[PDB]
Parts: sequence; structure tokens; C-alpha cells
Amino acid sequence: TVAEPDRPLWFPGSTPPPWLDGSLPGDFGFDPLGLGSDPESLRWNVQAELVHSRWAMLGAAGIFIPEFLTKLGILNTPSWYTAGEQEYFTDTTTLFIVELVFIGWAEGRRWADILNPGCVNTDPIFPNNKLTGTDVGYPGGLWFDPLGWGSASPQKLKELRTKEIKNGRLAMLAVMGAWFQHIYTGTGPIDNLFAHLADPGHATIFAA
Amino acid sequence: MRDLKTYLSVAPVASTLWFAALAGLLIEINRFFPDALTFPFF
Amino acid sequence: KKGEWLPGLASPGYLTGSLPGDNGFDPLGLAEDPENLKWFVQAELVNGRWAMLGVAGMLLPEVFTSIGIINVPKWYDAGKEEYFASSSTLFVIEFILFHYVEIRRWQDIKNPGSVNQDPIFKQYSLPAGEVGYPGGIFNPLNFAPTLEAKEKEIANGRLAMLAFLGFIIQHNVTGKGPFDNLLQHISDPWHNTIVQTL
Amino acid sequence: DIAGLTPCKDSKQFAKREKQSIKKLESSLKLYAPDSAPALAINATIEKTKRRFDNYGKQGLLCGADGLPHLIVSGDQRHWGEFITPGILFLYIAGWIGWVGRSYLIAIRDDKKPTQKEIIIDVPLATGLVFRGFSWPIAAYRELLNGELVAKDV
Ligand code: CLA
Ligand code: CLA
Ligand code: CLA
Ligand SMILES: CC(/C=C/C=C(C)/C=C/[C@@]12O[C@]1(C)C[C@@H](O)CC2(C)C)=C\C=C\C=C(C)\C=C\C=C(C)\C=C\[C@@]12O[C@]1(C)C[C@@H](O)CC2(C)C
Ligand SMILES: CC(/C=C/C=C(C)/C=C/[C@@]12O[C@]1(C)C[C@@H](O)CC2(C)C)=C\C=C\C=C(C)\C=C\C=C(C)\C=C\[C@@]12O[C@]1(C)C[C@@H](O)CC2(C)C
Ligand SMILES: CC1=C[C@H](O)CC(C)(C)[C@H]1/C=C/C(C)=C/C=C/C(C)=C/C=C/C=C(C)/C=C/C=C(C)/C=C/C1=C(C)C[C@H](O)CC1(C)C
Repeated sequence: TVAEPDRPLWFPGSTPPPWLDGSLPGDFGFDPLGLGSDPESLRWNVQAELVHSRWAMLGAAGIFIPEFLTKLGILNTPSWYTAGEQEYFTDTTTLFIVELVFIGWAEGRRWADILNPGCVNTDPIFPNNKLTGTDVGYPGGLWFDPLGWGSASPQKLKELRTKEIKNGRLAMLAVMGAWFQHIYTGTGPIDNLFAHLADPGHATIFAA
Repeated sequence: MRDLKTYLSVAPVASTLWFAALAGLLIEINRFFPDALTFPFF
Repeated sequence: KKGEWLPGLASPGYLTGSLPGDNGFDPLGLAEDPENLKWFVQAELVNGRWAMLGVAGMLLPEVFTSIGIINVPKWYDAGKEEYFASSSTLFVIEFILFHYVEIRRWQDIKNPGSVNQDPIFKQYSLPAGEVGYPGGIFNPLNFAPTLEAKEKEIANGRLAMLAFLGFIIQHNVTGKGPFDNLLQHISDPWHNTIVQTL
Repeated sequence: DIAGLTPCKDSKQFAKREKQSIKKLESSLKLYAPDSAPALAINATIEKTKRRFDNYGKQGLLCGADGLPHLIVSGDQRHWGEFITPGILFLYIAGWIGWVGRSYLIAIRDDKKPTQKEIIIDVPLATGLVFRGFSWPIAAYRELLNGELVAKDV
């Protein structure tokens, strides 16, 4: 922790809460409801925000690029919203249950370490493989750090983590917006962007 | 938060949430297997 | 390193790896008491040995009959085939024979070494082993009752117990034996699972 | 048959009741648009009523002179689905509840302020304890044999 006393705040001029001393990556003092005033709860919520932002970055990619790239005629991905029922080689239940066990084991490993830092790091079959990362939420390893892009002294890594969390907050809002836009209108996100850019003064949410 | 977690576990609130969950479960069960006077599986 | 069912979770205090097959797996606190634990280790051993024999006799004859060597019925049918004696006759025979053998085993569980000797011939007793693994005549080939060997038996027995659970549930919802199930699944896997079964 | 009752599937009063029931709902469906929300809801319950009567017929219930499916609890094996297997299920669930409660009471009895943990539930301890009810029968049997289920000294 580098207790940035004068970090830029979300609400300039107002004092940040005491449990937010800037310790966490991208801390701007935003906790009006005080949902993280407990150290254990703070830790848990740090983990939650990180995993949410990572999932949501993966989702924002997988929604916005395929339809921005099939709006232009590159290939033919259907609408991300109704992309759930367009049938595949099997039924959704077999894939969902098969994936649940697959996704489940990894989730269990994360739970094993979130609740006990650094106790699951090594591999169950070949016990010489040893995931690298020494922080919870930042596991490293050859699997999650093959390039070692951010294994340098804790300076660039701290500004690298903020980068990740900011992109991730943006992605969470993005993904929720696409779902809300798809429920309110009946179009695609790139369609909405193109329309609002064709007529900004009139083609907005105040169009119904 | 800690105190909110405490208050949400006081006896009346704990019991109303428990009984609401139980009611939901029983309601759904009888919504799927309605008019059941016996155990017909085995 | 006594083995861990859940890598991130510590093992209970009553379990100390002294017993073979101890992987720290007792989430429901069933053996927090020493006497409960002592009874349960025997229970597990006998259940597992019976399950081993059972699913052996349930599955091996099935593949032997389905590769055209013998012709045995399905396990869920073999009881209905009539044999040289009535079924109730066989049942009471087995009852009397099992009652004497199980009572003997019980008397040794409650007071180890009290029933080691032959009650008819006063020579020919049993060597003073330990409850659960009665050596002597029950061990003709005289293998070494090594700890690793005991662990292998516990490991296999647990697998056989799960196999039996699977056998009966499979037959109840599917309608056929185990080998037909496996060959009919691995024939076309992606369209033969529980999802398609249910 | 048992107690002079007759198999509802072959009874006449049981059928007459079914037809009469179904009859009145059909009347409620009329005087409205043929494919309206209320009419659709009435249809749904008509089909539901037909399913209930067929389900009763299929399960082999016993019907008296009024055509109402009577329940046998004497222990006859043709009728365990009516009382005895639901009874075993209930006893299991109720033992689950009671054993979990007793386990909790015993666990919190050792603090200085045990009443504090009774007006304000320790939910982490409770969630650690709830699933022992799954094995409550074996645990209770071994506790009785141990002699620790019933408090001595009282
Ligand atoms: C009030 C008098 C009376 C009583 C007490 C009974 C009792 C019984 N009758 Mg009977 N009957 C009666 C009158 C009576 N009948 C009359 C007057 C008639 C003429 C109409 C009949 C006609 C009749 C028929 C035709 C039949 C019976 C049968 C039965 C038995 C069915 C239940 C069973 O099989 O055991 C119990 C069933 C179990 C599955 C055991 C499980 C219960 C568990 C062990 C207890 C659960 C406790 C808990 C969950 C776990 C333990 C916890 C603990 C260790 C702490 C039962 C013992 C049936 C029978 O013969 O039995 C085979 C049967 O065929 N009766
Ligand atoms: C993640 C950033 C993001 C971006 C870049 C956009 C962009 C756009 N949105 Mg959208 N939206 C978002 C999030 C976002 N949204 C979220 C989280 C929701 C859920 C409430 C929505 C729900 C939504 C609806 C229902 C609609 C749009 C629509 C639109 C288009 C016109 C804007 C408008 O008229 O409505 C205004 C949109 C909002 C007021 C929601 C934005 C609020 C969040 C906090 C975003 C704030 C922007 C952020 C601080 C700066 C972005 C950084 C950088 C990319 C510039 C436009 C291209 C409209 C459209 O389809 O065009 C025809 C429309 O109908 N959005
Ligand atoms: C730990 C919970 C628990 C347990 C194990 C028992 C057990 C027992 N009770 Mg009792 N009881 C309880 C709670 C409990 N009770 C409560 C909260 C009340 C206040 C209404 C009563 C009032 C009561 C009376 C008046 C009588 C008994 C009697 C009995 C005995 C006979 C069974 C019976 O008829 O019960 C009856 C059950 C009830 C009347 C209501 C039960 C209330 C719920 C179902 C249980 C509460 C569970 C708890 C809130 C869950 C917490 C778990 C934790 C994880 C949070 C039996 C040993 C009878 C007896 O004396 O036997 C000879 C008797 O006359 N109980
Ligand atoms: C994770 C997520 C989305 C994940 C989606 C995925 C993976 C989708 C994957 C896809 O496969 C589908 C299914 C369909 C495929 O065809 C395509 C893709 C798209 C690839 C969104 C999260 C979205 C989550 C969001 C938006 C959360 C917002 C939370 C906020 C704003 C809270 C802020 C505050 O809490 C603080 C911090 C402090 C408090 O004091 C005050 C308040 C204000 C409460
Ligand atoms: C004995 C047995 C089966 C025996 C079968 C036999 C003899 C079959 C015999 C025949 O086939 C032949 C040979 C020939 C055929 O023609 C006829 C029949 C008659 C068919 C199965 C036991 C089967 C036993 C089973 C399945 C046991 C499961 C136990 C489980 C899952 C417990 C797990 C946990 O207990 C732990 C370990 C820790 C706790 O804290 C938590 C929980 C989760 C409770
Ligand atoms: C809303 C809206 C509406 C309108 O209309 C339209 C639009 C425009 C579409 C919109 C918007 C949107 C947005 C804003 C978005 C964003 C996103 C993001 C941020 C992403 C990121 C994203 C990000 C990302 C992916 C990232 C990723 C990363 C990665 C992979 C990495 C990897 C790795 C690792 C780990 C380790 C090693 O050693 C290296 C590597 C191997 C390399």
C-alpha cells in the first residue's frame, strides 16, 4: 500500500472514506453506500470487482467486435442477444452441464486461494509447475503470464493494474448497456451507434 | 455493512427470509407437481 | 501430506492419517467421536468388499456374455431365472449361514481377538491380527498386509461402491445393464448422455 | 376391495364427478371472446382438472360411494404411497430440522453471552451446521448408542 493522500477523487473537494486509502489499483474513493468498510469484505469485493471486470471485458469483446465485423460484411455471426438458442451440434443442456464441471473446477481452485492465499498454487498431477503470482486475483504463472509482461518491480505493475480495472469498469458498463439497448430497442449495438451518429440530435433514447 | 449483516440476521428478519424462501420452494414444487395426494414414483 | 480431498481446506482433527485411505474427507462430522470412527472404518471395509464382489459379479459376466463366451441373464433379471432349488429355500440357507458368520465378525469387532479360535477344533486358531483385516486362513497366498496394500483395497472399494450406485441408478432410469449403457454411449457420445436420457 | 371400496378408474361416481366438474368450468369459458385472456385461463384450468382426474385414476386410488379417493393407512403394501412413504419422507425432513436445531443449540451453549447468539443468529455457524441434517439418522443412532443423545444427570 502506497497511501496516496491526494489522489484524484471521483467527487473533487470531498474527503474519501477511511477504509479507502488508495491501497487498491484504480482507487478514486467511490463508496457512498459504504459497502466495503470491513477489511475482509473489502478484500472479497476487490476479488469480485476484478473477476467481474475480466469476465465483462471478455464479453464486451465477444459482443461488440463480432457484430461490428458482421455489420460490415466479413462473416455472419447472428445477433448476440438471440445467439443463445441458434442450435449447435448438441443441445444447450449437455454443453452447459459439461462446461459447468469444467468451469466449476477452476472456480473451486479460485475459491481455495481467495480464502487461503497461496495454498493451491501448484499442480495435483505434476507438482513442479507452480503458478507464479503472489497476490490474490493476480495469479501469474506460465499459463496466465506466458509473456511475463508485468512481473517487473511494483511500480509499472501498479499503474498496469489500474489500467486493467479501468478498462474493466468500462466493459461492465458496456455489456450492461448492450443488454439494455437490445431490450429497449430491437436492434443491434452497432446499429444503434450508426443511427445515433447519423442523427445525434434526434436518434437517442428519447426516441420512443 | 458489518452492522447491516448483523441486523439482517436478527431473529424476525432471519425468520421472514427463511420462511419466504421456504414458501417460494413449496409454491414452485406444487406448481410443477400439482394435485398430489400420494407418492407415485416408488 | 496425508492427501487432501479439497486442496485449500485443512483436515479434521479426529482424522490423523493413521487409518489407510485417510484423505481428510469427513465434511459432515460423522466421526468426530473415536468409537464412532472405529465402528465406521469397519463399516466402510465390509461395505466396500461386498461392493467389490457385487459389481464384479454384476459387470464382468455382462461383458463375458456380450462378447459371446457365456450366456448369463442381466443382473436385474437373474433372480427370476429358476434354479435347482426354490428361491425361498436359498434365502433361508443364506440367512442361517450369514447369521453365524456375521455374528462371529461382530463378536470380534466388539472385543478383538475373542473369537480368533475355531470353536469345533480347539487347535487351528487365527494369528492375532487386527480388526478388519483377519489374516491366517483368510489369507492363503499369505500376501503382505502392507499399509500401501491396505490403501489400494480402500481406494478400489470406494470406486466399487460408486460403481454400484451407478449401476442401480443407471438401470432404474435407463432400463438396461451397465455394459450396454457404456457401448451405447461410446457409440455416439455427444448424443448419448444423461441429458438425452432425461 | 379393501373396506368395500372400488378402483376409481372403474368406479362410476368418480367419473360422474369428473364430468360434472369439467362441465361447470366450460360454462365459465362461455359469454366471453373464444380466445381471450380470461377464456385462455379457464381453458388452462380445465386441462389441469382433466390431468388431476386422470392422474388419480392412474395412481390406483380407492373411491367410496361419493366417488372421493379414500386413503388406506393400515400398512397394506398396495397403498404405501398414500401414507407410509410420505411418512418416512416427513420423518426424515423433521429429523433434519430438529437435529440441525439441536446441533446449533449445543454449539452456542459455551459462550458467556449465549442468549446473544439466539436473538441474533450466527449465520456462518448455522450454514456450517445445516448440512449435518443430511446424515442426521446415522448421527442420532450413533449418539443414542453412545449414550450422549439423552442428557444424564437429569
Ligand atoms: C393399529 C394396528 C396395526 C398396526 C400397528 C399395524 C402395523 C403394520 N401393518 Mg397392518 N393392518 C391392520 C392394523 C395394524 N397394522 C389391520 C386392522 C389390518 C386389516 C385391514 C391391517 C392390514 C395390513 C396389511 C395388508 C399389511 C399391513 C402391514 C403393516 C406393517 C406396515 C409397515 C411396515 O412394514 O413396517 C415399517 C416399514 C418400513 C419401510 C420401515 C422403515 C421405518 C424406519 C425404520 C423408521 C424411521 C425412523 C427414522 C426416519 C430413522 C430412525 C431414527 C432413530 C434410529 C433415532 C406395519 C408394521 C403391511 C405389512 O405386512 O408389512 C410388511 C401389509 O402388508 N397391515
Ligand atoms: C459503456 C459506455 C457506453 C457507451 C460508449 C454508450 C454509447 C451509446 N449508447 Mg449506451 N448504455 C450504456 C453505456 C454506454 N453507451 C449503459 C451502461 C447502459 C445501461 C443504462 C446504456 C443504455 C443505453 C440505451 C437504452 C441506449 C443507449 C444508446 C447509446 C447510443 C446513443 C446514446 C444515447 O442516446 O443514449 C444514452 C445512454 C446512456 C445515458 C447510458 C450511458 C451511461 C453510462 C454510465 C455510460 C457513460 C459513458 C462513459 C462515462 C464515457 C464513455 C467512455 C468513452 C467510450 C467515451 C450510443 C452510441 C441509445 C441508442 O441506442 O442510440 C440510438 C439507447 O437507446 N445506451
Ligand atoms: C431445536 C428445535 C427443537 C427441537 C429439536 C424440538 C424437539 C422436541 N420438541 Mg419442541 N419446540 C421448539 C423447538 C424444538 N423442539 C420451539 C421453537 C418451540 C416453541 C413453539 C417448541 C415447543 C414445543 C412444545 C410445546 C412441545 C415440544 C415438544 C418436543 C419434543 C417432541 C416433538 C414435538 O412434538 O415437537 C413439537 C414442535 C413444535 C411444537 C414446533 C417446532 C418449532 C420449529 C419447527 C423448530 C425450530 C427450529 C429452529 C428455529 C431452527 C434453528 C436452526 C438454526 C440453523 C438456525 C421434541 C424432543 C413436545 C414435548 O414436550 O414432547 C414430549 C411439546 O409438547 N416443543
Ligand atoms: C460480467 C458482465 C458480463 C459478462 C458477459 C459475458 C461474459 C457474455 C458473453 C457472451 O457469450 C455471451 C453470453 C453471448 C455471446 O454470443 C457473446 C458474448 C458476449 C461473448 C457484466 C457485468 C456488469 C456489471 C455491472 C455493470 C456492475 C455495476 C456495479 C456498480 C455500478 C456499482 C457501483 C457501486 O458499488 C460501488 C462500486 C460502491 C457503492 O458504494 C456504490 C455503488 C454505486 C453501488
Ligand atoms: C454393497 C453394494 C452392492 C452390492 C451388490 C451386490 C452384492 C450385487 C449382487 C448381484 O450382482 C450379483 C453379484 C449377481 C446379480 O445377478 C445379482 C445381484 C444381486 C445384483 C453397494 C454399496 C454401495 C454404497 C454406496 C454407493 C455408498 C455411498 C456413500 C457415500 C456416497 C458417502 C459419502 C460421504 O460419506 C462420506 C464419504 C463422508 C461424509 O461426511 C459425507 C458423505 C457424502 C455422506
Ligand atoms: C457501449 C458501446 C455502444 C456503442 O454503440 C458501440 C460500442 C462502441 C461498441 C460501445 C462501446 C464499447 C466499449 C467502450 C468497449 C470497450 C471494451 C474494452 C475496454 C475492451 C478491453 C479489452 C481488453 C482486453 C481484451 C485485454 C486482453 C488482455 C489479454 C488477452 C492479455 C493476455 C496475456 C496475458 C494475460 C499474459 C501474457 O503474459 C500476455 C498475454 C498472453 C497477451
